[PDB]
Amino acid sequence: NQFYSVEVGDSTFTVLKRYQNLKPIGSGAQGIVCAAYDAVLDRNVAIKKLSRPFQNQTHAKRAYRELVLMKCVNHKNIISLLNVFTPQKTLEEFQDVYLVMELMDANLCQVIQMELDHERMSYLLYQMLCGIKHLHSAGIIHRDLKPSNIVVKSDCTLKILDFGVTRYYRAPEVILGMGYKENVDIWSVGCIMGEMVRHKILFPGRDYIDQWNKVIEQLGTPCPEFMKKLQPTVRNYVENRPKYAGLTFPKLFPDSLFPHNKLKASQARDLLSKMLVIDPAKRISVDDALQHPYINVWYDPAEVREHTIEEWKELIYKEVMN
Amino acid sequence: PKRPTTLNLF
Ligand SMILES: COC(=O)c1sccc1NC(=O)Cc1cccs1
Repeated sequence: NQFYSVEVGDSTFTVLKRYQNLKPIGSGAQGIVCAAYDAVLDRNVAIKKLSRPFQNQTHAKRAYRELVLMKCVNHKNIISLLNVFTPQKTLEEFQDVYLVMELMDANLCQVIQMELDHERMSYLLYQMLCGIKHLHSAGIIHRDLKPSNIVVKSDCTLKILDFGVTRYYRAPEVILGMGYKENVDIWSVGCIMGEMVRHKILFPGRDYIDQWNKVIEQLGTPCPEFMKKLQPTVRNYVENRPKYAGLTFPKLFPDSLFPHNKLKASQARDLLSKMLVIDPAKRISVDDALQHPYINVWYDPAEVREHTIEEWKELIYKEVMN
Repeated sequence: PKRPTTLNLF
């Protein structure tokens, strides 16, 4: 028997024996993630048991899709998949898929609250943008970047966890339900950078109504060319709000909050004013953000269908052995 | 340019 079972909450992880001392570090939709020691690599890893991958076609095609993308979108700033396996030894039996990934040291939640120099601030942002660029290259728009989704190591390396609650980092066009593009994820980057500087969630609130208010309170009402673009119902709420001018970037992010230092401060603020843009058509792109003076200092080119359940099991199993 | 190699997560 190559496998053993460990009970984790109301879940059992049946894992290869090389994975030892399993302990929970995550609990969220998709499910329990356990940290573990990998005896063969002499390294800590994270093990995720996919949730009910053969519950239905929808779950199956999404499992298969998750597998293929993790197996071939590799990059220094996306958490790498180290192994995948099943404890079941036939298709008849096949139920569970286990993903083994890199384990870093922490979330951004920690780091956001600590005060960081421009070097670290902007190097972290550079890595974020690079990881996001590779995702998009692979055709993956994240839509839910946030600090708990982004992980860091003690040598200032940064990776993005995966690809889709805290709704504070989600872009206005999601909030408003208007459809979205790649630079949906630039807003989130703006929110995380803003919070790194101010040390407080930029746009809190109970719900999306409260959310929007904080956005307009601080950034000002978007213009009519944004509103026209809204579905009529959402356009009628959004046009009845107070017509705020916005607090302006120098006052949302004064020199005071920062640690060249004045024209590193003002570069940071300029980058923030180009990401924290309500209108996606007027918001900076990943390529442009990477090209910004604040981030560009680190630039290194080297870094920048219908099937039955049975039929899906066949395809997924092929991927597990790969 | 020399990128940082430390981050005090501790
Ligand atoms: C819950 O799932 C995860 O947090 C995953 S999944 C692959 C890595 C990590 N976490 C890390 O690398 C570092 C950490 C973040 C939070 C605790 S430790």
